[PDB]
Amino acid sequence: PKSMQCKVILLDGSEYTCDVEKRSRGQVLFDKVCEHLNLLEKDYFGLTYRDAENQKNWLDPAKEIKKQVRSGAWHFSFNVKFYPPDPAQLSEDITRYYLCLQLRDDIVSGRLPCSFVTLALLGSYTVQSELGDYDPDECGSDYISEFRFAPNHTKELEDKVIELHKSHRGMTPAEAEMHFLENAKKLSMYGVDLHHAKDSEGVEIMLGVCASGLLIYRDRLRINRFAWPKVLKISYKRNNFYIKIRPGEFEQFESTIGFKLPNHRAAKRLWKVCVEHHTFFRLL
Ligand SMILES: CN(C)c1ccc(CNn2cnnc2)cc1
Repeated sequence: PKSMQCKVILLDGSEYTCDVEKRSRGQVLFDKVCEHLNLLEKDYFGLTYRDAENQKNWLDPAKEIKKQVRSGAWHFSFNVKFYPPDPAQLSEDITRYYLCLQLRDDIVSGRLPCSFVTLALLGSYTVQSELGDYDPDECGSDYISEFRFAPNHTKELEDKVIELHKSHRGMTPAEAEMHFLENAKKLSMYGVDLHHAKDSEGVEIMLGVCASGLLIYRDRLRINRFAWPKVLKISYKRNNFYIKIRPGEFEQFESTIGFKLPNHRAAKRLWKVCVEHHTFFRLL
């Protein structure tokens, strides 16, 4: 029984290595990673890989790993797939912990834009969780933390993290992680998966996929949003992605809205994430 070596980047940046049988479905690897992580609330998470065109793709747990990674390395990342809109309702602290690690990388990467004060507050909870109570011994007026907090670090931001960290004395890790999540969940790009597209006129937009629905980001002014209940069918054809919007009250006809994606693979990818997010949110 021939086995392939898998390397998984975990959310703390460490590498987990394991072997699966070469005809294994994605679920087999995912189960091994989740057992390694002592993660029970596995439904929110998934594995990604980097494809032939080097995009991020979700590893389909129901399909053979080899028919997905195809010519590529058996190298994966462990990620949040479905961002819980209310993380306080998760059953385990360890689930909230992994969601915090993902969100830290969402922030440092610039996928999750954040004001100065929110960056500092999120940072202060992370430090409280990781090091415990503020210690002046490990921080002079020139202190710079080992923690990555933001896409661009400043001395100002480091100072503000420390000032807020002082206020959290006696906060336990689970408590600080819950406060981190209570702030993060409110950010306008929380759990929003952004896809580059063009509208039916060739104008560059972004489509955002999230719990509440599909978002369009035309230009600063005019952000369209389609709550999942308003979406009856999602489809793709060639480089095009279509959503069938439910008929408004007293309207005779459903309405179809069309987008141009960079290529066929990008249209299929957007279709699949939309279908998955509609099902997820429908079972909330
Ligand atoms: C019906 N719900 C609760 C549901 C949703 C997604 C999955 C797949 N989970 N997974 C495995 N590998 N990546 C993601 C399982 C169940």
